[PDB]
Amino acid sequence: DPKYADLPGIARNEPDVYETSDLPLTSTSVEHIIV
Amino acid sequence: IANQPVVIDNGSGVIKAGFAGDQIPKYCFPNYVGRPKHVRVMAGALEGDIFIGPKAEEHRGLLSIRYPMEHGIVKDWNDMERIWQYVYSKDQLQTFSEEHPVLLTEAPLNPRKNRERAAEVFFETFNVPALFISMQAVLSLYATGRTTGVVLDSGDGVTHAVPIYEGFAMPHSIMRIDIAGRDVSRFLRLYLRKEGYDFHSSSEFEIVKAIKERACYLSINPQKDETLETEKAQYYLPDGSTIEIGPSRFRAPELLFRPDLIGEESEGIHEVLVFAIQKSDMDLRRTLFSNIVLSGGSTLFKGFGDRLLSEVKKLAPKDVKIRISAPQERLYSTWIGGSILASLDTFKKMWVSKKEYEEDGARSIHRKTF
Amino acid sequence: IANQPVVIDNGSGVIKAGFAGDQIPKYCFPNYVGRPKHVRVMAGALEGDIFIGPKAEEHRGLLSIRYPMEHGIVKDWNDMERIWQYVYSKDQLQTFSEEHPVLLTEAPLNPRKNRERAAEVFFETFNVPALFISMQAVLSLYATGRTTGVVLDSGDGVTHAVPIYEGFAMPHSIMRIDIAGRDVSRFLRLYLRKEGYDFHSSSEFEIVKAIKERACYLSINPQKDETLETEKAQYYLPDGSTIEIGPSRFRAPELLFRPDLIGEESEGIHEVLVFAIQKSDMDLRRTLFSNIVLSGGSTLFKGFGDRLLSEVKKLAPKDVKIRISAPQERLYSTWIGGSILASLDTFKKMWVSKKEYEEDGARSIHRKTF
Amino acid sequence: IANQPVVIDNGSGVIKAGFAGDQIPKYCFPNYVGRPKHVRVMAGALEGDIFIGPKAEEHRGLLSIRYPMEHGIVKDWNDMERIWQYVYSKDQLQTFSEEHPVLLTEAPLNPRKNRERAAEVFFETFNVPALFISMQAVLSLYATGRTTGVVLDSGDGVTHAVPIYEGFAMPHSIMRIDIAGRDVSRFLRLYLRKEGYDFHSSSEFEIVKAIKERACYLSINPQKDETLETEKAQYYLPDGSTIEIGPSRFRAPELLFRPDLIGEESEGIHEVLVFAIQKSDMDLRRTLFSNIVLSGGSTLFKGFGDRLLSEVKKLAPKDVKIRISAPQERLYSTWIGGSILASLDTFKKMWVSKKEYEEDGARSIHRKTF
Ligand SMILES: Nc1ncnc2c1ncn2[C@@H]1O[C@H](COP(=O)(O)OP(=O)(O)O)[C@@H](O)[C@H]1O
Ligand SMILES: Nc1ncnc2c1ncn2[C@@H]1O[C@H](COP(=O)(O)OP(=O)(O)O)[C@@H](O)[C@H]1O
Ligand SMILES: Nc1ncnc2c1ncn2[C@@H]1O[C@H](COP(=O)(O)OP(=O)(O)O)[C@@H](O)[C@H]1O
Repeated sequence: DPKYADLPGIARNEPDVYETSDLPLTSTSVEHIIV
Repeated sequence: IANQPVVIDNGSGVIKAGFAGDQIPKYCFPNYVGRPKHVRVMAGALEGDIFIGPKAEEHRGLLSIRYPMEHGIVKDWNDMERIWQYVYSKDQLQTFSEEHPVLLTEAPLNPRKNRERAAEVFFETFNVPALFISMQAVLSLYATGRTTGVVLDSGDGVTHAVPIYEGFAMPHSIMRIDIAGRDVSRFLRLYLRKEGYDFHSSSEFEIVKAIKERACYLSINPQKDETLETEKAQYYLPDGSTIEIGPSRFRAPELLFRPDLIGEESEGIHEVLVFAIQKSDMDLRRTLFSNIVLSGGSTLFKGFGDRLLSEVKKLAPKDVKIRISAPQERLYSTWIGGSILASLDTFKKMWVSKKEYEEDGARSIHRKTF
Repeated sequence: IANQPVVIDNGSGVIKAGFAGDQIPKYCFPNYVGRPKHVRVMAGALEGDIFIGPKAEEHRGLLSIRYPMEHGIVKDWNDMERIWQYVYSKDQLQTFSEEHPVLLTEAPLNPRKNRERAAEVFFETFNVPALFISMQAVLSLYATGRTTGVVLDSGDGVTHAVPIYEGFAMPHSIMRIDIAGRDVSRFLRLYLRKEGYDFHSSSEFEIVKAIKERACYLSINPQKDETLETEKAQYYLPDGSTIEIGPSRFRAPELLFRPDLIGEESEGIHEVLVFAIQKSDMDLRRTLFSNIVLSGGSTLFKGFGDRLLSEVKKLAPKDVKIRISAPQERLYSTWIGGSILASLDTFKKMWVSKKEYEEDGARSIHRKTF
Repeated sequence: IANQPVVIDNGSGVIKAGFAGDQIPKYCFPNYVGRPKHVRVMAGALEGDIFIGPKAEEHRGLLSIRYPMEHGIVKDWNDMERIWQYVYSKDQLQTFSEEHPVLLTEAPLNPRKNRERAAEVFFETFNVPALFISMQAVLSLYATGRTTGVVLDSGDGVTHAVPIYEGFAMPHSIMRIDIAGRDVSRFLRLYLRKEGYDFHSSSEFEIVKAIKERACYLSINPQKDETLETEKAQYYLPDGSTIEIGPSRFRAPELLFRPDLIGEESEGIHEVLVFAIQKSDMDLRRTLFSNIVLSGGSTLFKGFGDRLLSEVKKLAPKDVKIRISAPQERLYSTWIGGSILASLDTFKKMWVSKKEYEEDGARSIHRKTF
């Protein structure tokens, strides 16, 4: 990456991706009766 | 040629579509219409402004989705064709209208202008040669195997308790008061308004319907469970936040049996069905008292049918055989029932052929749909 | 025109310049507007009397250096004209406005008047046939390849997160803010007076800016690191004059998150980003949590984005996975993304035909710059 | 105990005060909640350093103004606490809640915790003998003398039509909408930054709202007048700064009927009024066509009612006589109708004793409001 080395607005020691962490019923026949 | 027919279940909240012979309509998504909200300037976005399925579910709050079938009243005809086209697309059908027969569905009391309008679609825009359209209650009867049953569907805004006898729904006894959970969820949004939350966007309201289908049930005791203090179960927001539930999960569906909460001169599904019972043969009622045919997507609650049983107990007299016949694959039960009906061979007559439609159109349908 | 399209790197503090297809902006330089502070009575001195380039980037105190972009909003116009004449200088271009397609970039919600001035320039003084004026965060999306993302710019007096999603026009959701390190460095001149350093020149301010860009950072612990005492490392002037750095290196940039140190009520733009989050939707919020871009020169500080990570961790709820993306070439990301867009065939429709556009007034591309 | 009844206008936009029988609200002031922006060192500043009243009404840019009434719904009860302490100020009333019958008002559909919390204050800190939190459109019914009628209200971030008939339980037909001039003036600040007018403070917002109330009309034709050539009325600030306007003065109130300008999905309160008409019945609809009331202080505009009447005509049915009665002092009229009701002694049933509130509270609220 020469283009990423040439200009001065290209800092180093950059873990660019700054992030956070990551720590991790249908029924049938419900009948009745009345008799 | 009469190829594999396509059973298309036009459920109020969720439309279903799939070839007959199958047991699952492989091509399903709810009954909606999704247009965007913003204007994509940069590329990397989809085009068409009518995004359905994974696009819709993907770009929920990005699309200002709407709903065509409003209690069985659909008005997005052109976009409906595009919805069918979306199914006709390589995504779902990959075939043509002319190539495969179509088994479309219906509801009672529908305006023949809209029905024949759909025939104009599948015979002019689309060119289905073998198209037959009918009720969804009979489809549920094919699923249950029962012939003398009172079918009541439960969609999002459609509830028609239709009493059928041997495959002959008595029109004098047919009850169609198509209104369901749509306004119940809207009234739950009113609860949220009385909690400080708005869900004016459809997708914003889709989450409400998701929790509605998820965190709700039927407390059999109406005012007893209503007057008792709820626990207000904190349910997770989709972003990662969390909000209470309250009585709403059972208080809002009380409106189904008590339509006066929304201020509507109705009587509650159970009483309407009893009215349907009254308009029949007394001896057949005892069968129908035990021929409780449940159907629709909104029949998925705890104590749902049991609270309904309590309603029947408050309605039906003693020594009355009551028997709930709940299905499990409710909306697809009708879809598979259509897969059964479309598999029939005598079935070739009453479907309006393309030439039959060319003959009269309107009256050819009128006489073939009746 | 069938030539290389010019990509104006209209940076707030550092306004670079370049073309399309290239990966390096041709010339990089700030908003310095110098004119000598003396009179060359002796013949044999240097000409110009207006200095852009090494003439000013080599001699500073001799020249009355100026800066008209009042938080990006330029007030000089004649000087800008001369700057653009210098854009066509011998070392710089030796080309014509007519000879090249030119692409301009802008911050959102800028006054139309500025674009009118630009039209006057590139349509009366200059005569660019293919001249388009655009945004700046879209460019960063081109460079990153992303379409969905929270683009935080970092100018000298302009910083604001741009929450984008596939180029969708979300001006209400997207937030613009014009404040950055300019007055932070000036506030450090206040520190200088509170530490005995008599400096009042913009050149002196540039030396302080060399410290700003060099010996400054963001301590993730605000008062835990502020209430302590550093050894005040020593900085050396152009002469090499020893001057202690002090806690200021991290104390002064806290104003970016604590705007009330200057007294101006604001939030610390990460909270404005949270406001944009509020304007967005729950799961789409999660996408933008995972999609955050950091461009602009002022992003370059130790623990910068990490401190902001901690900020949002103190702001965003639980189980909220957020992801940032800070390309090494922050300012160049906009420049290279402009090279990307300028290298497009669709981009030909973005601008309007030069002469007719002049006859079209300015409202046409004002409506087409979205 | 029947002393003079306190008339508490719960003005979200502008709060008003006094007792019954007073034909003019004695104390009238907005939602402003201040305390100094700066920090006084030498004595000379006033005492309390959280100022609301004349001190705030004379020191705008000095006090950090805030607002708890998010859409007329106070979140910082502490603000109201101090407000109510100020209610008995030496300038104001110097009396006790214990010493007076008190009456409260309320825009419907607010979350129960709001009026419950308020009543907690007035029956715990303050100790009212008998009170009630009435509605707000009944005040207007007294001001008009009518019983049947659509009452539009206007706070600061709340505006909605209230269809009434003799005080009858029609909450479904009755509507509530929380949107008004707050964000309209914030959108005016957006216009300011749109054309370089650097304005961001709350006191600055007060100034903006004063000119908004001053220099903002309503052109009857929306786009026919919006696409004209504006004169850009140079408003000379109270300081003396000349500031143009553009079509923005009438563009911003269009948002109240064009919610898509801010991106909100709504209809226009007149369309919601038409929905209320639909929710009513044909016989009662005609009454509402004849009975329309515009109220609330935010309704004050130039070309206001004529434009809205025309828009209604654009959406009205076939030649139905649209009639809008109007109070000249929409701010006063409300408080005065409340003064009428407070002076109405049939309130004996309508009040809530302190003891009753201690026993039930929420149940007493509902059972006494229904
Ligand atoms: N678990 C559930 N709870 C409540 N309603 C449901 C559930 N599952 C599905 N539904 C309702 O059914 C609708 C889809 O059913 P639909 O196909 O419209 O049935 P029908 O054919 O009876 O109209 C959904 O929009 C939803 O409102
Ligand atoms: N290493 C660095 N550390 C901090 N700030 C820097 C660094 N390099 C450049 N900058 C900043 O970049 C800014 C220049 O503005 P610029 O980024 O060109 O405006 P824009 O963001 O509109 O392009 C100045 O604040 C300058 O301090
Ligand atoms: N000419 C005007 N234009 C717009 N708003 C106005 C005008 N005059 C007064 N106001 C508004 O008066 C409103 C006060 O509303 P008010 O009648 O007190 O309703 P509420 O009692 O619900 O607060 C404030 O929101 C302020 O914006």
